[PDB]
Amino acid sequence: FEEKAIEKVDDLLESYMGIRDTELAATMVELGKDKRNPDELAEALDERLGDFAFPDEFVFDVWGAIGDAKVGRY
Amino acid sequence: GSHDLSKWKYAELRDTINTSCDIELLAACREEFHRRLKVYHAWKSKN
Repeated sequence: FEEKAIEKVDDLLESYMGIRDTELAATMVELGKDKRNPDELAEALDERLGDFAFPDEFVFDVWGAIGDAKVGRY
Repeated sequence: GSHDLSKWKYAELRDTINTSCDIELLAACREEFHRRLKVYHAWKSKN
């Protein structure tokens, strides 16, 4: 699960910020893996990584991406 | 500009930077592009 999730997310990082970080991306996978909707994910991202000002579409794609990992969509 | 430039993708920013001739939009994108790296700097040095 988690390894493929981090990739999908880290790619979403690069496409947002221009940089890449398998750690920061993994923080986010871990944060929202066990949530129930993109808002719960958003609330947790806001806790630590608040200053990024991550847009809704980003928080959607990460919700989407992590979802795809539990399914096997890779 | 009175754009919400936090919605933009990194591609988006870099592209309008070396395409647009709108000086206001330019400085605005150049600033956003900066912000995100500045914020990433602050996160890196802590963890």
